[PDB]
Amino acid sequence: SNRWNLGYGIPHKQVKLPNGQLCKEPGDSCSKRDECCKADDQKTYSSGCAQTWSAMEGGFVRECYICAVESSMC
Repeated sequence: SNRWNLGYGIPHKQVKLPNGQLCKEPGDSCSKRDECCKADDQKTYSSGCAQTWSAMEGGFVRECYICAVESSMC
């Protein structure tokens, strides 16, 4: 589960949410899918925060991820 998997390397643009809190980072636990922001090229890369078996955390937790929609290889 390298950082690349969460598209962390990819350059993203941070922004303030209407909820009052800031967007969620890739790899870190989130509160809701809506918390997950979009990448610079959301049109090509799909962003989202869903539960994922974490060996370190020891429990299903929603972690942000960013990958290419057309580029399945990603």
